[PDB]
Amino acid sequence: MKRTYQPNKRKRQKVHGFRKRMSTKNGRRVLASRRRKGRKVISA
Amino acid sequence: AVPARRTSKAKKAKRRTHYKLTIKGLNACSNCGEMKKSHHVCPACGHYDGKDVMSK
Amino acid sequence: RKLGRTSSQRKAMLRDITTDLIINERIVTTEARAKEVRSTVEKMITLGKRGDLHARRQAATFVRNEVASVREEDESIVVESALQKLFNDLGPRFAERQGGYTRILKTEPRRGDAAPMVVIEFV
Amino acid sequence: QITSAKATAKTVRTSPRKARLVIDLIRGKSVADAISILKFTPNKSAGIIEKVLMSAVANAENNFDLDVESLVVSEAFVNEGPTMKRFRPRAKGSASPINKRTSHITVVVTEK
RNA sequence: GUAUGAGUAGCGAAAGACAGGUGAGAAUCCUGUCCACCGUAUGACUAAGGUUUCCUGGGGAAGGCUCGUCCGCCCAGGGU
RNA sequence: UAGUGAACCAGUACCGUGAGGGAAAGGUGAAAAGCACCCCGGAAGGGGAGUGAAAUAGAUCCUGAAACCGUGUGCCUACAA
RNA sequence: UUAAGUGAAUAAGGGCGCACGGUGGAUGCCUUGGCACUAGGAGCCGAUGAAGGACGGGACUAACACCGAUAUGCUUUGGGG
Ligand SMILES: [Zn+2]
Repeated sequence: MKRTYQPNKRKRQKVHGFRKRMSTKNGRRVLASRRRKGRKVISA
Repeated sequence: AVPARRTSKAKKAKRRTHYKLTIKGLNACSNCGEMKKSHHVCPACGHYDGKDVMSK
Repeated sequence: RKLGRTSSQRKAMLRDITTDLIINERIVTTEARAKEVRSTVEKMITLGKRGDLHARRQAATFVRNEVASVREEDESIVVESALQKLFNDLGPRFAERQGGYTRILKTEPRRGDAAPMVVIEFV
Repeated sequence: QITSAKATAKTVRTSPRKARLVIDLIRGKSVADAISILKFTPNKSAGIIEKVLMSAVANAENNFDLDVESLVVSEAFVNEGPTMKRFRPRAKGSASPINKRTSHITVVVTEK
């Protein structure tokens, strides 16, 4: 009966962070796609 | 099961003729003449059979 | 009888309420609890008339042990223990009375549950 | 020259079906008996129409009328106020709403 | 947006009773008494996780599956 | 309910770990002059007295339809498929 | 007086017509925002540190805007009363 969304603080930022969306050319697509809508939280 | 139809406005009211509130026996006191329940201690009077009962 | 709860819980209920009225002589409860307390209190004052060892050693059921009631000193702190009150006060009060040591009066329904409420006294 | 003072109480947090039960028992009677009638019914809608009649009596005294012993409850209403709306988590994932209702209550006290 | 079903089903495993408080109001808040339940845990300390819920004083429109003078709720200060 | 998704503190609240998806919400009066004071009630809420041309324009504030819920009354209704 | 026969009236509740209220915001009027274009300008910013942001600044400060330890702003040249 374990359910999914079992949080850490490390894993949120070493998967969905900032540096692992700056170290590609696809994380930059993600960031420059969110900046078009101009959402507040760019990434977690 | 499942109700087959909307019941109309008439059969709302034809049920509810036995959904009343009624009030039973209301005597009047001796020491105040105020309308209070039979066989019960008269609360504002504090008396029953002419005695300071509710005192403590 | 009147079932109110499970089996042993009625013994707990009536030892609770009938070791009261020995101490206070007024009680405010519901209707049906008052009728069971009628029967059990008047069965436990007729032991207060005898004064034997069987009067004591049948009062070991419906008497809570460590229960005090004090209007008392000479030069001391001396304590009646709510069974001593039966075998010293309520016996000689109704030494000449026959049965029927109680009154039940009908006051009001309770605000929370519309349960009608009731006063018990002795004399 | 006018009789028949008014008194209301708006958005009372009681359901409008249940409060029409009590107002069955008041329409057409004298004022001085209907208060005694209200004091023995054990309902939530009992201890509100008391306050409505007492404010209506105070209006008829301090504004217009005389003769408290000669007042008749002639009219009494129940209308529906606005409703709150909330939900409840019902089993197997879904949810079903819950209404919460309110009523407006008026009572008119003529003389005779 | 509003009906019908309908003032129906349900109110999410348990033991409470009395006296005295406070209060516009009390089964449901506070105090006392006895009774009862677990006790390799319904007791103690901590790692994550939550992010001010903690403490002090006030409040009752909404939340609390009823009530509520009470709260892990609201107002105002303050503690790491 | 149109016109950008958005006339209003909107890519906001909300939802999914994530890339992503995404709402609802305009109007008192010319002027706030937004009801001093009295009365019932713990308050909420109302009734007088006032402001205002108008308060059934009282802050959910222009006009205010329909379903739906009530009150009062002219006529009918307990041998009827 | 007896006998035969004929039989009205009332409503626990309900239906229709009228009249007055309550919830709810269609419709009438309005515009603080959009849509599609016209004519002209302009068609790059950046290691002298960019676009986009985090944190802070007011007497009180939760938010928006403006600003940046010289922080709700400083110097100079023209306008204006
Ligand atoms: Zn009396």
